[PDB]
Amino acid sequence: MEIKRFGRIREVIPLPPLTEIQVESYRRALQADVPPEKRENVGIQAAFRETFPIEEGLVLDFLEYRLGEPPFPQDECREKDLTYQAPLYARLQLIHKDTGLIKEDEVFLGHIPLMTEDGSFIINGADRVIVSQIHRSPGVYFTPDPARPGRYIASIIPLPKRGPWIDLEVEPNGVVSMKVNKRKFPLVLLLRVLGYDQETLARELGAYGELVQGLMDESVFAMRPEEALIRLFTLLRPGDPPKRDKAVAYVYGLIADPRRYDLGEAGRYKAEEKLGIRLSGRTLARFEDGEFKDEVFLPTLRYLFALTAGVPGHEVDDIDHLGNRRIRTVGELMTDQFRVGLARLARGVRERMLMGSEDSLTPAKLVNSRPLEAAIREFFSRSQLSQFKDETNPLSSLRHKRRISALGPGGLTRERAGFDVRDVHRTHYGRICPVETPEGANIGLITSLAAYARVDELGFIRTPYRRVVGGVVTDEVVYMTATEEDRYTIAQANTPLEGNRIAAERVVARRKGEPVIVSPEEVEFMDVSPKQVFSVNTNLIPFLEHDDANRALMGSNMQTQAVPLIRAQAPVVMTGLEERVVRDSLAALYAEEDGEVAKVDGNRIVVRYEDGRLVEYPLRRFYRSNQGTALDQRPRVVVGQRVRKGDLLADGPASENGFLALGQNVLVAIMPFDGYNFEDAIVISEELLKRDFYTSIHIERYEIEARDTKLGPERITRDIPHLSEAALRDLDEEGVVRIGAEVKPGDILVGRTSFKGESEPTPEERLLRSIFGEKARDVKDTSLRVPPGEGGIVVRTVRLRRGDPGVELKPGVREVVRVYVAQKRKLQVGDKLANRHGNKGVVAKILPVEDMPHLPDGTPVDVILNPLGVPSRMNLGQILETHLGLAGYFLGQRYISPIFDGAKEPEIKELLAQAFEVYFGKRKGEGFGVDKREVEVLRRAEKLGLVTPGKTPEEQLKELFLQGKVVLYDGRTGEPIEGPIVVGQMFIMKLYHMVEDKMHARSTGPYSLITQQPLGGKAQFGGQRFGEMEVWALEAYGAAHTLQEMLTLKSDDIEGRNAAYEAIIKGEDVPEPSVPESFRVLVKELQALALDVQTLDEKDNPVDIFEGLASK
Amino acid sequence: ARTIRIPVHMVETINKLSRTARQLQQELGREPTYEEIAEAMGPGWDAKRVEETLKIAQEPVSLETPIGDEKDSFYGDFIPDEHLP
Amino acid sequence: PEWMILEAVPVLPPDLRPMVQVDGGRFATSDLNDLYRRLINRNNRLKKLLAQGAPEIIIRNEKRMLQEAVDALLDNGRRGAPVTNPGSDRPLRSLTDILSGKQGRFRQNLLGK
DNA sequence: TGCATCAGAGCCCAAAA
DNA sequence: TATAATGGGAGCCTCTGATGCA
Ligand SMILES: CC(=O)O[C@H]1[C@H](C)[C@H](O)[C@H](C)[C@@H](O)[C@@H]([C@H](C)OC(=O)C(C)(C)CC(=O)O)CC/C=C(/C)C(=O)Nc2cc(O)c3c4c(c(C)c(O)c3c2O)O[C@](C)(O/C=C/[C@H](O[C@H]2C[C@@H]3OCO[C@@H]3[C@@H](C)O2)[C@H]1C)C4=O
Repeated sequence: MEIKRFGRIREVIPLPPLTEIQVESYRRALQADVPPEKRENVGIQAAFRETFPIEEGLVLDFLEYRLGEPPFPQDECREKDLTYQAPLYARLQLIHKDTGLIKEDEVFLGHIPLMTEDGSFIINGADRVIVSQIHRSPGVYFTPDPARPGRYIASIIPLPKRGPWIDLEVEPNGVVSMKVNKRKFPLVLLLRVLGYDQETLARELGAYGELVQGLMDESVFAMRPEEALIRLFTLLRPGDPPKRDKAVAYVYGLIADPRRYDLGEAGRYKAEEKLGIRLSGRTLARFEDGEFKDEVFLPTLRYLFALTAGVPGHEVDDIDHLGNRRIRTVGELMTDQFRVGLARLARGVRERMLMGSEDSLTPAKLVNSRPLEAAIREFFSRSQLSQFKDETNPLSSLRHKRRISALGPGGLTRERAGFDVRDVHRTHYGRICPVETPEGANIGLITSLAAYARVDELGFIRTPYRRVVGGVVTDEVVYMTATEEDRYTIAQANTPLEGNRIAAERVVARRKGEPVIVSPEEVEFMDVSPKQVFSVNTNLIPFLEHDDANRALMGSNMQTQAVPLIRAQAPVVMTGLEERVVRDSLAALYAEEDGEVAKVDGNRIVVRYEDGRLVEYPLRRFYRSNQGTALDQRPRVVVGQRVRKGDLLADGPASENGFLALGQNVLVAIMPFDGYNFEDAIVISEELLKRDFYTSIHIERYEIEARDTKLGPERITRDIPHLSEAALRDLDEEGVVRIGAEVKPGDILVGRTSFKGESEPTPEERLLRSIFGEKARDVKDTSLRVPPGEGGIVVRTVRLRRGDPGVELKPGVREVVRVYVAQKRKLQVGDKLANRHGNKGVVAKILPVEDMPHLPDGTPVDVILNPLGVPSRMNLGQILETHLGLAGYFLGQRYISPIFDGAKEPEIKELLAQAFEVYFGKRKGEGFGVDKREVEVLRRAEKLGLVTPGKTPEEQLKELFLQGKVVLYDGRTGEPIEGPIVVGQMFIMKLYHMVEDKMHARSTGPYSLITQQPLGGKAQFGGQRFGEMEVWALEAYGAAHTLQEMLTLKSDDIEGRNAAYEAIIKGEDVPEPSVPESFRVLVKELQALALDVQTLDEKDNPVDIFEGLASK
Repeated sequence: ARTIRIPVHMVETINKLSRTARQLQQELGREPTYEEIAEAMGPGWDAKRVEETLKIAQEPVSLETPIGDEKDSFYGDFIPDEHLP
Repeated sequence: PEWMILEAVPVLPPDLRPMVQVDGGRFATSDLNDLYRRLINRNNRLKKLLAQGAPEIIIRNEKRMLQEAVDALLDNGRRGAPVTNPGSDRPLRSLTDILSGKQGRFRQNLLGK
């Protein structure tokens, strides 16, 4: 079909590689493909250079590292619950400074996880994403002192964990104080340690009249730099003997040591630029020629005084400005943990270079890599920034990799965050999306990288702009940081152009984010596109300019939750980004070079290239994602087809011919329906199920271990005590359910026996067994069964024993069986649907086709959406989307309407007119005239001012069709709806929240160990939590016995809950409750605290709630 | 050092197994199997015995270990009670 | 008033600080057992140092270590550094922590279930 | 005696994991 | 059961009330 694209904006550059923030960060960090001599000092390399050489006369030096090849490919790691990783080795030379002896060896440091092609990791078999972390850039900032006006605080901030923060203040007493680790002292003392004299300080700061005297302290000047260093050490470190070598070591490590104190590389540049100096390194001072030599402090002190006096050119810094906030990407975070483990490894090395043999030592004997392996293993498994990959659909993972978190180690906590950080800063323009953020507690903490944004080497987000010189728009694009952007006047991307020339007398531009009207002579740059302001998810919302931001937010976020549908289609109204998302996602498969297709299968595609070489592409079929949606690729080409470089070969999941397909295009009527549409609920036609729209495949993994016990081995067997052949029917000889079997709740998946607890033969069971004459078996039935509410078709079984090639399990485990069960899920009542504009609702009613509202020519609608959802939400894009969708339904076409440069109303009306000709002119030739009911509707419509009175019925119907309204017949009555109704094609997705997953109920079940209260959650067969607020509700109702049940018979009252069950199965009423067991726990816990808790009667005599059991 | 106390001599064997396995991993460029450790340990050691030794050496984990979410759930809360009926 | 000083320290019933075998045959245990273990070890060492007539420096270090150990058991983190399990930053959960807070005994299991 | 400073006390629910 | 060895090592919000200060 035709695809008609609107908009006049020509984008000079395409979107960058969308996962480059991940892929490029880690590639730069490992530098695996660089030959060692050519590596720059960055990532792991920089870490090695930092840790080495490791001194005492033994000295160990670092030569170079190398990364091997992965022991197992990616697919294999996922299968075997392995980390996809490479062996890391380091060439080290041991030197004896006394002897000269040199032993050199390459020591094995363990493995490092490798990133896959799409920017994710495989850690213990599961796919994970490392989320970038936003934080305050290192540097020197000046903020106003909130308590005392006209005063300022100078804050020197290094990288997290790479040094202390310093605060410079001018105290009310007049002396300038320095704050380090919460202690204050006169800054003059520290200045004296650097070798400063009254002359130098007088000439430097003298310019500021009254302030320099606060620096002057006679007593401090009396002591020489040596005396001042010992004095300061005694101020900062009470008790510790102030040995001169000891003091230098401490202060050196605190200030001048590049190993213990690291400003960023971004920290260094920001300091150099702010104070107008050049730093020789990343430390606040140096140790040179035996003494301390200042670097930062005097320039920082100079700027602070100049600001307090109000000298022009000294400013406070906006700390939420995106010039002072930078991103720590995968490479930086991992390298940080690498550096920690490396420092720990050095402790072991130095400790081993004393207690060992001074003669026989290799580098292999000296180095223990366990600390290093643990730091990396800790980061990847347990870090907060290492997250279980979101792969519900391909857009999910692309979005996850492009996410920015302000949380995690070294960042904000969630309760400790006020408005300022969560705000949308003016500098977010083009860098962080203003729309895509969580609606809940995390709003503003979790954000998304903008579509055209890229992170530079220093970690600042940059966005592209086109240069405009004289008035001509060049094609040269400049990526700017927020700080540099503030210098220029930047015109909007839609400003009219004839050729490359600006065609308007007054243009809309920004100066430091402030919008201003300006002459073309004043225009320095221009936006690349509208797209650059928003995230990838937001850019997928057509007519976004017509949607209130609060609803666009939900629209963005919910596309992440879209389930891959077996019939999935791309939307009839696209934004033009839907091809790029699939291609960068790597879900879909494309041709490497030009060639001809040799073979096409469900499982594989063979392509013959220009070289003559025959390349085979295997296809991923029905694989289970982290969230249990089916990822499967389908071949879109045929044998003998000539393909070009980059032509589509196979469609990934949730893609249609290479376009992102998150849902279906359905025919919707906007109208109330008998209250089944009420309060965002949705009414749908049974026709959707009939043609398998909104049907999705889901796979669940079940697992069971057979292990060695002290009571004897668990065995996975088909021989299970007391089971009929009916119960075992679908189990094979070995006890595993057969592939292709249908399993329902209660069915056995894997048969397993466990040796009976050592108490086991109860005397009651002994007599019972004796009566029937069946020996009580030694083992009990522990078989894995289908949980309540689950089940499907068995598509896979994996069995792994001990002692079979290639497999070694965790200690004690004989064998592991995994069963993959698939289900085809038809849309049903309670499943959740949404569109891209933030309209979301649960399916409340499925009507038979004869009840569905229908057009005069007999076509029934698919979905009925209530109009009451539009006006309060103010998301009108869905309305425009429906109108253009109506034209396309009859014209047989789809559209690309870009965001903010889109199809406008007049253009949509033209298409609607051409459509009416097809919807109506066809009929007039077929020998049918206007309907009687169409006449009644036209009458009511002319009473509403929709149609012009006096025109023919055909003319009036067309007037309504240009308004997107049609005559609609109620399938129940046959009578029309008394008014014309908005009908068109809408793109609607079936989201990840499905009633099948959430429906849960419990009579009785598992209880917790200490509290004896029911466990939580559906997976444990838990009970619902009746919490503090629920009790209040029962209290306010005065329902004392209902509440008492919740607190006793229905929870941790053991005698009570036991007695209640027996009563109910006997038809008796439930008995009076007893003491809740968790109160007894409370009493004993208070006794453990040496508090005597006594229950008393009205006579103040003790009442024993333990019934004699705890008293002698 | 252990919540479950181990005889001093048995701790010596466990530590020997660690040193041995760590050496083996440093020459082999990967973690050794149970069988490779049994060779390195000399006579008397087969793969089964290396596994049994590792099982005894496992330290318990806290019931108070946090479970995802936020600071909202404990590991012990997900453990059913099999003793009380 | 002298009851505010402890001579005999109570020991909570074992099932309220359980040692249980989980699914894999692995053991999971309450933090209180480690807090008690620290206490017992230091107390026994104190008995031994006393019987062997150690200098006052040794006895004082031991006694102050003993107070801190009781402190960790009853309210950990209240005074001084919170006692943690090795290779974890997680403070061990003491009796005070069990009683109080959103996750404590009163609000979690008593005013709601 | 009237003012400052610091230690310690709190910071939504249910759901999930 | 014996060469001699002798002092550690690290860090990221508001209200209310007691405590220590002119
Ligand atoms: C076990 C696990 O993977 O869960 C992970 C991970 C979020 C998810 O699973 C999954 C990738 C999920 O993102 C998608 C999925 C569809 O989920 C959802 O739809 C819901 C609605 C449920 C999301 C929700 O409501 O939570 C949806 C994403 C959509 C949006 C708008 C989003 O941005 N959400 C989101 C939600 C969060 O809360 C955090 C978060 C955090 C950091 C640094 C983040 O950036 C977070 C984040 O971005 O610090 C905190 C205190 O704790 C962090 C706890 C957990 O991290 C593990 C990481 C390691 O795993 C084992 O040890 C480690 C330990 C640290 O816990 C979280 C981070 C924390 O709250």
